[PDB]
Amino acid sequence: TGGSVHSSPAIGQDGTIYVGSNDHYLYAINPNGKLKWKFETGGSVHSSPAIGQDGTIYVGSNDHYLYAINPNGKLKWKFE
Amino acid sequence: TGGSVHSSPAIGQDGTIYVGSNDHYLYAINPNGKLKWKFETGGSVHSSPAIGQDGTIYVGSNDHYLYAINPNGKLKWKFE
Amino acid sequence: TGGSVHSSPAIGQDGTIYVGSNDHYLYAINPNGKLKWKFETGGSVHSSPAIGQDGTIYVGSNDHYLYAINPNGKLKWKFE
Amino acid sequence: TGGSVHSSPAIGQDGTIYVGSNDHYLYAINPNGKLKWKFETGGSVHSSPAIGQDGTIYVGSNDHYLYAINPNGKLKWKFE
Ligand SMILES: [Cu+2]
Ligand SMILES: [Cu+2]
Ligand SMILES: [Cu+2]
Ligand SMILES: [Cu+2]
Ligand SMILES: [Cu+2]
Ligand SMILES: [Cu+2]
Ligand SMILES: [Cu+2]
Ligand SMILES: [Cu+2]
Repeated sequence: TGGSVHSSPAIGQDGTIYVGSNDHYLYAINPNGKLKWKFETGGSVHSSPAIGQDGTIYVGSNDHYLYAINPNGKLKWKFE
Repeated sequence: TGGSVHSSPAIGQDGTIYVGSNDHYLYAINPNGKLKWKFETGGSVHSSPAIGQDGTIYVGSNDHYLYAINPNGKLKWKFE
Repeated sequence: TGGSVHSSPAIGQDGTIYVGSNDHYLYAINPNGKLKWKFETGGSVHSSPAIGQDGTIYVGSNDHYLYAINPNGKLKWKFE
Repeated sequence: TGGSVHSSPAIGQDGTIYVGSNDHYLYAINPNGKLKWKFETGGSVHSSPAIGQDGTIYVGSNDHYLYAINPNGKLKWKFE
């Protein structure tokens, strides 16, 4: 990514790999190694993502928020 | 939250999202993004919560304790 | 414990909670909050434990080793 | 390993234990404590590995990449 990957990856049901980066983004990578999407938070994503029953991806950020991202990379909500 | 979310979220059986914050609290957030409760420890919650078979939430804190929280946010025990 | 709990807990099949501490120990805590045992490594246990199919607990340490502990707290092996 | 093990281990279906090290390698250790292989990245492996449905091991590195390693230790891809 653009910075250290301290975050630990999570794997979705279709094999998508989600991981944060110190570059501030949450990455969704296809199992073939090509980017599916990236979502920008306001600070390093050290937190490791979790996947809910409906596929929502949750991850914290050093920007103080817990993010809930939809599987298509669009923000569901953020909690401060 | 009030500080960086380094902690990695855990998801309960009803979809509740639990995560620590450097603001010293463990947060329980409803799947709609509204706060269910927060529990205050005495230091940053870098540790990532785990959920036991009965729903108890366990998480460490920089205050030296491992906390066991009930699903309703009331302390079960803390271990130093 | 004796220092910050940065490690993230793991839960065994009988509900035992395993977590590292910056005090250098891996802790096994009974679901009632009483200590089952502690195992001493040579440096902070920031790593979060994993539990194998036979119940062995694996965790890293800042002492450079990956530890394999038996469920009774006796060392199985360490790898440097 | 050659440096602190901050990474948290993952366990494969055959019991292999995967963990990163600040020495820059991802380690695959057999359940008997003998090395199965190690894979070198370009910086500390603080990230904790995840295992996909086909056994691929994914882990981040402070070198900015998310790595996808095959179960035999050969690189599948890396994503920057
Ligand atoms: Cu860098
Ligand atoms: Cu930044
Ligand atoms: Cu801040
Ligand atoms: Cu503080
Ligand atoms: Cu202290
Ligand atoms: Cu020390
Ligand atoms: Cu060292
Ligand atoms: Cu280095």
